[PDB]
Amino acid sequence: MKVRSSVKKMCDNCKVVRRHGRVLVICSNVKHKQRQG
Amino acid sequence: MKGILGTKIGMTQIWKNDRAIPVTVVLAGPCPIVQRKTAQTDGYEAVQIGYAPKAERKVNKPMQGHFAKAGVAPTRILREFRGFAPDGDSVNVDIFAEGEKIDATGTSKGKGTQGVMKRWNFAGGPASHGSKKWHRRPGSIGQRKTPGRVYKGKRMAGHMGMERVTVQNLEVVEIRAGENLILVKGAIPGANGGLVVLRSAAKAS
Amino acid sequence: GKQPIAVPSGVTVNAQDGVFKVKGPKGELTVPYNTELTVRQDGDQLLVERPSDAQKHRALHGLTRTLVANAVKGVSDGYTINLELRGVGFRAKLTGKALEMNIGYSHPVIIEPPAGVTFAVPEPTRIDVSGIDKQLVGQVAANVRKVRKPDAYHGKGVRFVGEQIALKAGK
Amino acid sequence: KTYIPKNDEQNWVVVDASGVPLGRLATLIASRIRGKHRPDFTPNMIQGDFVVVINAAQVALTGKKLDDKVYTRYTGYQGGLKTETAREALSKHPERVIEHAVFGMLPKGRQGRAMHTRLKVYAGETHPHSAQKPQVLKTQPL
RNA sequence: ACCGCUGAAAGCAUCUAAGCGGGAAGCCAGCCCCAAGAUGAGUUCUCCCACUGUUUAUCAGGUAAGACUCCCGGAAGACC
RNA sequence: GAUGUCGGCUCGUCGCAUCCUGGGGCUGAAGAAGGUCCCAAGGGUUGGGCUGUUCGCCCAUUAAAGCGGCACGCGAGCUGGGUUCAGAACGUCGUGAGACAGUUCGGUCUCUAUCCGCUACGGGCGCAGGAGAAUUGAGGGGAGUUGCUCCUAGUACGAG
RNA sequence: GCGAGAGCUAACUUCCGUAGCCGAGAGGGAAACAACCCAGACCAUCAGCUAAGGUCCCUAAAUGAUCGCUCAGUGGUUAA
Ligand SMILES: [Mg+2]
Ligand SMILES: [Mg+2]
Ligand SMILES: [Mg+2]
Ligand SMILES: [Mg+2]
Ligand SMILES: [Mg+2]
Repeated sequence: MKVRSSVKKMCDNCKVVRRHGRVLVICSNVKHKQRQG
Repeated sequence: MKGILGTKIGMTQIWKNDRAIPVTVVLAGPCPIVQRKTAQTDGYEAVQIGYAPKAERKVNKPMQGHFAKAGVAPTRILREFRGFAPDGDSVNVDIFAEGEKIDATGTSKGKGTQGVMKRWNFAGGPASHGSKKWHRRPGSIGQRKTPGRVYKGKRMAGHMGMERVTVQNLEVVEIRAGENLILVKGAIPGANGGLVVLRSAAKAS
Repeated sequence: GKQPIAVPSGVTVNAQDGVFKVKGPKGELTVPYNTELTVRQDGDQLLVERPSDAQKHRALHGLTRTLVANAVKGVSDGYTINLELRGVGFRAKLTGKALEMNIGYSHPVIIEPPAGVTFAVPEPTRIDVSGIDKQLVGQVAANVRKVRKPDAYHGKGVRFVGEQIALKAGK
Repeated sequence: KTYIPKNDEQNWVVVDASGVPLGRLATLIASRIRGKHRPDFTPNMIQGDFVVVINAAQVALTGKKLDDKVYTRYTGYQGGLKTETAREALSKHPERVIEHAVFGMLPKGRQGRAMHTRLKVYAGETHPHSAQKPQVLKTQPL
């Protein structure tokens, strides 16, 4: 859980799927996890 | 669920093995069944039981009829016990068993008007370093200009005691039916010669 | 895009009203769907037709299609999930229809299946979750995989029969 | 000079909440309760009809039933005496959901308060015939 | 929060846009206490029973069932 | 034509940007111990020595010894140690009377609550006859903390 | 409000210029509300038209008509 108020691409593996009113991420590497709340 | 009416008799010292037990002697006398309450007639399921015998002369016509409709013979006390049915007329035999955890409820000995110290625990004040407010007197009842009010529910002096108190999970130590007696480990609320209500543990552990 | 729906042998589809009830040999399934989205037989096989071609309908199109494609598969082929137990002394038995697992927890884990799903154990380190409804089968085998998820150090716990597990290693 | 009063007329009305969106059903009730077509038409006193409501339980609500629609009853001195139910959470007392929308659209005076006495809400259909021994003329919303 | 199931848009993938399950000392219920001035004043059982009094006295007066007042007290209580 | 002012005490309640407990995600997460972020305000958050102290430093503990609001919460509730009256002394300044960036010893804190609000207790009338009892619970309030030890098991994990 | 200085291109700040209103201005509107919007009350009426604002119900008057957009309760707290 690394809450970065700006969820942008880092590598060619990142996936931006819209959920419960937020900008989330479901990347391959476990460290790469980004959320806005 | 299961329940009985009785009279707190007193407290004594008993031994079970080598351990001394503080016991509360209770007379859970015969309780005639006076009214059965059903969802069909009363809208809920319960039983009206009765406790101390009353001289026929002392009983009024409205109570005479109500007792006569069940062929009981005037009691003096009448209490309801919800979700309780068993037929006949309620005694402690097989109602209670040695070892059962019970919930004895009474009416606390009333202590009239009592200060915030005795009643709420408070702290009062210094006995010496210059008072006026020596021991009991509460502090500050509120804040300043904001809640121009004093909080509702504020802990203050009032009538202490003479209240309903249910003491949970009391152990059943001895039972002498026919002697119509039941020994309970610990202390039951209310004074000797007062009404107690022994019920099966409200939510047993 | 999604359009063809193969309906083999003893199929009894009755897409009448909002109750798109699909009966068959393995058991009779019932599944509700959208009314504004058209569905019936226009040949030998099956097809779901969408009126609006904007955005809201295109999502519901591929949804309704695949859902009856899964209910049809269910009434003839059926469904079976194959789970594998991994780790020292990790073993599963059976207590009726109930799955009794022993997975490094002080008190053994019991799971009771819902009305329509069945548990099976060939070797006691392999669990088979077979049922009629792919959702319910997914939702159940899901709970068994949850009893002990494969840890990121020794892959210990419940995994799918052919599942791949990446490993970290600390010491 | 304008027309005076007649009261010896209490009109009972049956309204069905089924599928009707709350606010929109509320408006109709609140209006028949005060005076829409109005008997003598005067505001000085209570001229409105009596409104019986059925199927209170089946009333409709848009984007939020479980979400946002929150009843906010805030109890005696606020020693955190701030109690709040959701609208889905009014699976407890549905007869209140209509009531609080209707009283909400009614005057708040002495007379206004005497107006809720004319609104009788019930959650069922064929059975609510309780307060239905007098007349019971049925009025559909729109 | 978070973890999943079935799953399109986006022939794949995705816990989500349809729907679904799990998940906190928190929320609602459960425990103890108050509670129908809940003027929306609720329910049940039992009792008494349908007196009498002029267009002068417009509803008062004997009464029932029942209670109160007074006395003697009280592990009730400032008074009540 | 006056809205008493630091600190103590007393009494509370509220926010969460959470100190402890509770649930999670990531970890440079083997385990044990942690770091960090997310959700979370239900309860809980110790006693002393120094100083008027708030603070802070220290002793000894702890699950923890949270941060802030409420007229820097609370003197018609208490204190009066700090500060800001009159006395007196020191250092400094002024020729002086005096003064202070100071320091020091001393120094009157006003029996009766009207309204609202709050705790307790009655009297009245209502609740479509007059009565004696037994009640359902709309609603409301109270409560809500946590250690250590054992078992599982010297097991999983670790070369240990 | 506009044009400037001072100020942090802060203040319901200060100080000039300029226009209006309040001061000394009632009436409608803006929930409430000197100033903003409309509008300047000689008195009477249980007559009529409008302005700013409005037309679900509280609350006067279209739950108007047409083509659209937004499903967040956005509308009904600001930014990189
Ligand atoms: Mg003391
Ligand atoms: Mg759950
Ligand atoms: Mg001051
Ligand atoms: Mg004061
Ligand atoms: Mg900017």
